Amino acid sequence: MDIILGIRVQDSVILASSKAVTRGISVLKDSDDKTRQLSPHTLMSFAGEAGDTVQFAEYIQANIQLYSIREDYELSPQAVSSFVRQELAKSIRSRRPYQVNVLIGGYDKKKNKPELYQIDYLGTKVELPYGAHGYSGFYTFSLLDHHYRPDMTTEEGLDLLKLCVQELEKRMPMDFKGVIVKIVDKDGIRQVDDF
Amino acid sequence: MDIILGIRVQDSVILASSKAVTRGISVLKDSDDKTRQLSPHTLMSFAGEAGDTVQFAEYIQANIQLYSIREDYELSPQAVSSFVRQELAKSIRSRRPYQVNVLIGGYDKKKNKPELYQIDYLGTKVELPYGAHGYSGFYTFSLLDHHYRPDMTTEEGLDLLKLCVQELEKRMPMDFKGVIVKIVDKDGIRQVDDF
Amino acid sequence: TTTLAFRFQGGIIVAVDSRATAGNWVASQTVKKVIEINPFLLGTMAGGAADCQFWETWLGSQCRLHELREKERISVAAASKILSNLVYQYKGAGLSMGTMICGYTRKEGPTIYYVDSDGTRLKGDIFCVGSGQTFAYGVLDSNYKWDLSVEDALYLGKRSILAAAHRDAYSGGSVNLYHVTEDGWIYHGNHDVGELFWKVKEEEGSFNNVIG
Amino acid sequence: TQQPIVTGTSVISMKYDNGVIIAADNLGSYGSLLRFNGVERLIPVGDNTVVGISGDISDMQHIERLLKDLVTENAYDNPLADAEEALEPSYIFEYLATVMYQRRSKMNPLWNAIIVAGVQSNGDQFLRYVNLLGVTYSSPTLATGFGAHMANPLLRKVVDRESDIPKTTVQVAEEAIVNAMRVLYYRDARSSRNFSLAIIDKNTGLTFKKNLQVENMKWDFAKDIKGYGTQKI
Amino acid sequence: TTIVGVKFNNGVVIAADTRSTQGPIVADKNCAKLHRISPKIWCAGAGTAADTEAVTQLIGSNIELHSLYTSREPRVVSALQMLKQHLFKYQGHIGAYLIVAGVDPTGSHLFSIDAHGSTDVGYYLSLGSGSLAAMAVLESHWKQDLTKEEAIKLASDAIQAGIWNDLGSGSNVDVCVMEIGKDAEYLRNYLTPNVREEKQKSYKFPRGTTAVLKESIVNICDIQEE
Amino acid sequence: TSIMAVTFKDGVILGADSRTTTGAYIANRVTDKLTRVHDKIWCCRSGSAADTQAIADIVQYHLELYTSQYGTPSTETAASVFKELCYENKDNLTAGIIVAGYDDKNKGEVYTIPLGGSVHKLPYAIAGSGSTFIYGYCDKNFRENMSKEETVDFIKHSLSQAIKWDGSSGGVIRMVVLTAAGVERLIFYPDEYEQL
Amino acid sequence: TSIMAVTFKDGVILGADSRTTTGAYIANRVTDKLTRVHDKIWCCRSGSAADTQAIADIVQYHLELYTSQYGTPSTETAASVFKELCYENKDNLTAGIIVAGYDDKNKGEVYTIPLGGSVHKLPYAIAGSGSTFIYGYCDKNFRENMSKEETVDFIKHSLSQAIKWDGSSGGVIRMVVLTAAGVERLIFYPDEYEQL
Amino acid sequence: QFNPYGDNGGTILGIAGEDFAVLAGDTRNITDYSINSRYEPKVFDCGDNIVMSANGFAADGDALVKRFKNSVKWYHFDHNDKKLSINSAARNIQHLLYGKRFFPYYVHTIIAGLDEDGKGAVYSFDPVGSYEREQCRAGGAAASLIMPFLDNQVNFKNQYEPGTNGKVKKPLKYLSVEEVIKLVRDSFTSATERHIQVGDGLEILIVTKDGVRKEFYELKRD
Amino acid sequence: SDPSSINGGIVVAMTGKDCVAIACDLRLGSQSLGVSNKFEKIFHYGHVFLGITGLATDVTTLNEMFRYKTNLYKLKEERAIEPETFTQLVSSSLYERRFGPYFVGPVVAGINSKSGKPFIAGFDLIGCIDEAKDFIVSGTASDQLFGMCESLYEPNLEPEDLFETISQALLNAADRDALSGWGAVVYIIKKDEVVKRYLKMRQD
Amino acid sequence: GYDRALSIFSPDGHIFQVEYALEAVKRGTCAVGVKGKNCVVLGCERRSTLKLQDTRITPSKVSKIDSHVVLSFSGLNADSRILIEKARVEAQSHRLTLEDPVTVEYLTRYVAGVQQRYTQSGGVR
Ligand SMILES: [Mg+2]
Ligand SMILES: [Mg+2]
Ligand SMILES: [Mg+2]
Repeated sequence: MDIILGIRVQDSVILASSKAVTRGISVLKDSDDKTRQLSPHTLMSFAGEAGDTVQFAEYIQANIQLYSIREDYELSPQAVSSFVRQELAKSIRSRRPYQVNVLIGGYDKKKNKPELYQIDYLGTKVELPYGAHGYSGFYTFSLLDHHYRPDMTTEEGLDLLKLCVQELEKRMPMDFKGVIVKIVDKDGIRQVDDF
Repeated sequence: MDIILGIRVQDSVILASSKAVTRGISVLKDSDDKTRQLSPHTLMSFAGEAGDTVQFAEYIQANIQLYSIREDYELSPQAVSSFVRQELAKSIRSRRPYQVNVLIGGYDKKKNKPELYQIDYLGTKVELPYGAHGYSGFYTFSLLDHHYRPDMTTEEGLDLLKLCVQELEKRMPMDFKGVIVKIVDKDGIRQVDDF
Repeated sequence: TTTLAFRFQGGIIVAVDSRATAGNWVASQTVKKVIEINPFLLGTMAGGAADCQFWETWLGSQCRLHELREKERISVAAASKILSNLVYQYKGAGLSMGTMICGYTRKEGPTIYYVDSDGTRLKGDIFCVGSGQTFAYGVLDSNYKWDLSVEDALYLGKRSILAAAHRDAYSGGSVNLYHVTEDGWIYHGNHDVGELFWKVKEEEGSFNNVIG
Repeated sequence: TQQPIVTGTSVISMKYDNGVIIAADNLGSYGSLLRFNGVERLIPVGDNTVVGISGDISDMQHIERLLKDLVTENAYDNPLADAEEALEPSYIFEYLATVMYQRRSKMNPLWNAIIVAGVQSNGDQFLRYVNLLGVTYSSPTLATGFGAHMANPLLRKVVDRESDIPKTTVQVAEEAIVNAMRVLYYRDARSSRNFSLAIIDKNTGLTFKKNLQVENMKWDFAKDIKGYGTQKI
Repeated sequence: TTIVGVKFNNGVVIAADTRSTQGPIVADKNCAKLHRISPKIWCAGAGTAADTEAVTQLIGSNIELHSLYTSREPRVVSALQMLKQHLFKYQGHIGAYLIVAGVDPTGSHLFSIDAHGSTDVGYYLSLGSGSLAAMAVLESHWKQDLTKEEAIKLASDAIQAGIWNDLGSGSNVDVCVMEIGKDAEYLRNYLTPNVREEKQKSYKFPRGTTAVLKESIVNICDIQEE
Repeated sequence: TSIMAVTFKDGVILGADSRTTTGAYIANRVTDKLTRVHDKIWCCRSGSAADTQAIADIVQYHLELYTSQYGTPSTETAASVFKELCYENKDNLTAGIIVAGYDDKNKGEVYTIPLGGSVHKLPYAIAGSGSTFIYGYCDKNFRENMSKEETVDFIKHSLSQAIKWDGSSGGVIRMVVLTAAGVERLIFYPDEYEQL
Repeated sequence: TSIMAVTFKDGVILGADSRTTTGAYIANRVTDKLTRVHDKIWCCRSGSAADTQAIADIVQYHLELYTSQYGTPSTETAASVFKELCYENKDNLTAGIIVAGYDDKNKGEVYTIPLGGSVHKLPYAIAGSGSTFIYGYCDKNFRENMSKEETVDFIKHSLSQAIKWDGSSGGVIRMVVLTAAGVERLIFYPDEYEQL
Repeated sequence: QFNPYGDNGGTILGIAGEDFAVLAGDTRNITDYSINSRYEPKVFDCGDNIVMSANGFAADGDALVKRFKNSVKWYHFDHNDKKLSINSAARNIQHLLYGKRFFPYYVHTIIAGLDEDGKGAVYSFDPVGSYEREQCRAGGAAASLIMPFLDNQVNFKNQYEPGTNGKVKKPLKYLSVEEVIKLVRDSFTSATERHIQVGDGLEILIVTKDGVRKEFYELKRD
Repeated sequence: SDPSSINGGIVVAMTGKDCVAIACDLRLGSQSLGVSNKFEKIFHYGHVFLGITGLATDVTTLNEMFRYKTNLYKLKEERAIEPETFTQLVSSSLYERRFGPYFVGPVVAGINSKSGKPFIAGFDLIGCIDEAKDFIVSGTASDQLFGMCESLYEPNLEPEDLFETISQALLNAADRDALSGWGAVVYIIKKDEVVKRYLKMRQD
Repeated sequence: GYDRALSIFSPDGHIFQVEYALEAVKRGTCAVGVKGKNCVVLGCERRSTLKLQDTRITPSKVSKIDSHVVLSFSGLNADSRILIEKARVEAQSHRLTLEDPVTVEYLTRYVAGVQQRYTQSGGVR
């Protein structure tokens, strides 16, 4: 799929993902949720080749849910991101690789810190204050480089995110039909239903 | 460029053309007028390869303006469309052909009839009640086939045109940044400044 | 090819054309593009004819095995996912499918899943697939409401295929209608496009561009 | 997938009233080089079958070894190996046709065109074709390669349909075959003057003729031909 | 296409089949492949059908003007030289494969021409997709000092071999005989061995079977007086 | 093709097979590859039949016009005209020509013009696809100042072997003898040369 | 390469040049192309040097193991083992091998195995790039039941011509004589064979 | 490079009557511009009152027919000599074809017979196994020449009743076996005239409750 | 990509007793997209009728070209051009573009005004004349047309019977071609009257 | 091509062909131009030797070069059409490249340049 954004503020991680799904000529859907909850305090958004994206995301989800039951314990965002990276790093030298890029937003309950990880289909992992995949960063990073502060509130993070989406809606040729926004904090995962 | 539409109603011809201009990655302009007035009662919209479109349109404009001065007489829409077709039919077997598709909307003052001509870059001319170029017809023709009547008013034509643009804005992947609409009737050419 | 399916108050309408072509040559005007998976589930045929036929009757076999083992009707979600997981295993090998898996159960209500040979599986309210899909979308989008009657919904599906059959060179022949209820699907006949076009033109006042 | 290296050209054949005739020249070409001049491309199996092979010679030698092994295998625990349970032309063909189609299906063909000629137990004439693709067909006359284009037209003037077979004697049939071999020598650049001919008759059995030559050739008219148009001297 | 040429005692004969094809489809069942360059110089053509006619008429036109200029009857070697030089200049792109035959004050002649411009001399020749079938017959039955009757028989037999055995050739046999000191006799449809059998059924429709929307008289006449 | 020209005591003799092929089909089995560009200047043709016929016709025209103005041309002059056409049009031609002639001053001469358009004056020359198989035989058996009968035998035996091994060569062996006495054509049939 | 094997009255003789090339560079000018797979069964190698060395080493292993179980193998048997390797691995090999041997029962025998992997028993055989230039010479000059001295001269003269015309062939002419008397190696240098 | 496929030409035609079914095909076998055989049977009796033809690449065609005949044999062994119904045969052939989905049998298959109510039946297959029951179906080289004619003369398409002018269609009256054979012969005679790969002979297999009967007719040999 | 099947369409012509008929469909498209149902492919210059299938720009261009040429012909000759002469003009005009041809399939139909003899002819894109006694076909459904005409046609049909034969030949051929249809026209041509009939057909 | 020098100097430094062209202007019907404060008027003479003339269709003496510029003349009528056509083409060419209509001075400078060119070009008068 197309645009996926992420921003880590003071006490939460915010992920924004486009709603459009395009089958070449036509837009088949304009309400698609490009994300999966891996654990109560860990969310993963994704974008890449059709089919592979959901197949990969659900496979990861199943594995983390299996771990949670076996140990009666939630893995840290860092631990989840490493597991995901290894799967993609394994995938890139397979017969047919997963063509999937992901953002992992999680709140570490031990350290009481939000964390945002950016991983591409090759298995290239980086921890960032804000990140993106595809052409999304080309339009948004200049705004984020200017306005971002590490002590931002969740409301300030959403406002900076709106400015990013407005710039995308102005200068991008494709109509991505807006974004679904989700927040990850100490209380878990919730969706902002008006954006 | 992208979407150009045309519809011939009772007493006028209406042409609608997109405002966007895209240089690959970015949308450079969102207010571009893809049309030229050939004579007081004849308008031509255009879409095709960058540069060639405007070069061709202005070349045609100059020739029709030259004819008007020499004879002190306005050529009929039919006569103008035939001249344009011959230029494109000549062009297609040149060293480097004009990659330009056009719609010609005119009001014939002799017959007191509106006329709409559709011509592609090969020099393929057809007179139609409504027409389009590119993928525009794929989305709009099913609506026009249903609602169109030969005795429609200009206001009814504009309403049917709004329904076509709404369907384009829903199902097309590209953001064409709305359309500029122009009406051609017995009193000449005017632009609808709110659409 | 033109195939559509949409959700509404009274369940699901499925409508398809009947034409099959090999290049410009019209091979058949009497093709069946609705696969009757079982008395409760329907699938549409677009892309590869064999791929859709073979794997959707296979799907019926898997659904039958499920309800024998679990003593319960299979969900549309589970049925669609068996098919999508199967074609995903073959990804790269050259399968060609674009289908809508349609059903109506107690727990889900009326449900439609678009399933693709590149692995895509999407839940939705309105889907339209084929070379004439854009024409059918136009009629659907401008006339669709949730509170359509069964009679009006059936006509909307019939009219939308007609719109595609007229303009799309590779769509036509005849229209096959289906109505999916909770107690199973109901067939609503075969309608020749040639006869249907003139009937609709006169009664509706549409297609004034065409002389009749 | 391979390419043929050392190759053999046309095999020609036809039915007549009491049996079948088959023929093929003794050349093994290496491209345009006429490299090997003593190659036998007709291979008899028992006293009722002759298999004629064109195309790749290395693959021909392999097929020759398969047929040799087939005779050995048929004799095992078979008291009627030289009587009722002897190898028929139809058995030999079907076996080869199976192999040819299987090999093309593994994308590793035996690069040949084969004609099996023989007489069955009940006296019926057998004549059928198979090639590298596993394609098979039967006809009153059969020919491979250039023979298909030049021999068949001549042989079809003798036996044009099924009803012409009882009306065709062995003398008339052999005459037609020998003439066709001469025509192929005139016109095929990968042919030789030396050839082998085999007759399988329901009364007189298998007659195998080696070291035959093309004779009665017309070349004298060449002396009057000068230049390519205007030249007189 | 099958075309042949055969020399005999006092002249030369050419022949051809009558099938022209568009891939696997038969476009015309009774095509005329024997072309006239001049009254007593005829040629048969294979390959691109437009090219064989175009090149035959151009050279035929220039041959006529040459004949008027020189006050002499045209020669086959002149037709040959003009044809090959034209074809060589176009490097094979004009896909004309011709058998040129005729009689002139010098005698009787028979040549073949390839699309690239190569020519050759012979007593018997064949060209086209059925040339191998035809040449098989010619190599089997040709001899020196053939009579007129024997040459016509041999030529038509060679075309028949092409008709029956080559899918590119079919229908009828056309012949043209050019004898010294005589008018050239063009024998159109000399043999007709492929007449279609009567059909099982008549497919004449009842009048009014077809649905009609509009009728109107078309004005083919000029603008009228009064 | 198999072609050769050989100088000897009384002049020069040209030799050739008669086979013309399109692929494996023999399009003409009685071809005349020995071609006359002047009374006692002939050539042997190999390569594209169209190209070598077009070239030979142009050379014949050039030497006819030369003769009308300056009298009989030399064999060297004929070779030069061939070379000019082959060299300047090397990109568009596939021709391998051997030029052989008899003067009274220079006697028998042979010039070979390969693909590139170079000229090489030689005591004898061989060319065509079949020539590859007789480089050994010809080099061992050629002598200078042979008699007419010896030269005929040398060419007959040589082209016989070329024909035997080269599928592209065959038919009759044509020869043209160039001496002070005049121009003599010879022909040898398969039954004769195959048993050698 | 230029290689050949010739049967004669007392047995068989193998012959070869000594040039190994990588393009136009002579990678080895003193190569030994005559290779021993058994006491009196040798081979001549042409084509890929890697392929023919690998094949010959495998054949030598097969015949050594054959000898330990069943006694001395026939030349026909050695040729069959070569064929099996060349035929079954035709897609991956570029090898042209001539097998020559001496039995007491069968005397001198020669088998040639071209690219495809076919087998051909012959009175004599020639192979390699240089062989093309001596097909004519060898066919005219070979006789059956020659003496040792005549056969040495036939091979010397033949490979001399092959070397003269083929750039890929050159160096010394190696020979191996196989008779009842035993195994004799011969070598002939450029100054000797060039003046022939 | 090795090409595992070829084209043997040929044309086949299946028509389903009220209580009968015919499967016809020409007997000519070809490659490029040459004739391999003037009589090479292409339509086969497979047992259980079923006739079959697999037109296109003859090697694949012969392989498929051979495997189906085998499937009929083993159906009898495994299911107590039960008669294989035409619908069951059709589904079985789909699985044979789709089994080689990624290296297909390069043929267009048609079978004919009677259904379990005794009514005429024809089934049509694409190379990879998609199939339909049909009333009328031509296959192979001259299919495009034959089908439009059948639409007009069997289904009476574009034919209306005189006097009404387009308002009333010509009624779809049932055709006899004699009437169908007339249309088959005229179809192939016309195809022979205009398609180079069609000719030599026409073999028709007729299927009724009484069994399978054969008819042969000459075609033009040029 | 293939210029001769971008726009689609068909033409057929037939002879009868003292009459000729020429007919065509009305579709113009951009591959799968149907663009026009009023694109007539039959034109006439005096009493000579010309049908043209293929690339639509060339169809329009050639009509304008032959109108041009037949108008100059008439002014100089002082008489209308005949079918036999016009056939040669079409052939000449097409061949002059031998190595850059118009992608068309023309069909000529008419009656000679002096002899009264019915005449039809067809051409390939490059000028080769096919002058048949019975019928001529052209376009994207030419295979289908060959099949219909070969079975439906019989010689010496009366004008009103010929109308039914050619109409059924066109209609059923067009319905087996994706790029043909959307209406049809039939011309019945006698020595001094011509009738033009539009046919009712399926619009898919 | 015809290259003859028709316009040449004479011993007294005159180009007679240019001077004889002025004598043709002297023969032509009178034309007058007057500019006011906010307008310009062009007056022209029509010789009444020609009656039975159709004044609807007869070429008018004043010609529009563009919508904002006009041209009148005295002299040879056929010659003036060539200058008028060239001027009209140049007016449209200026609009096409400069995206602004010609000034009156520019249009005059062009027409005057064409006239000059025909006084030192070979083969023309
Ligand atoms: Mg060397
Ligand atoms: Mg034929
Ligand atoms: Mg349609």
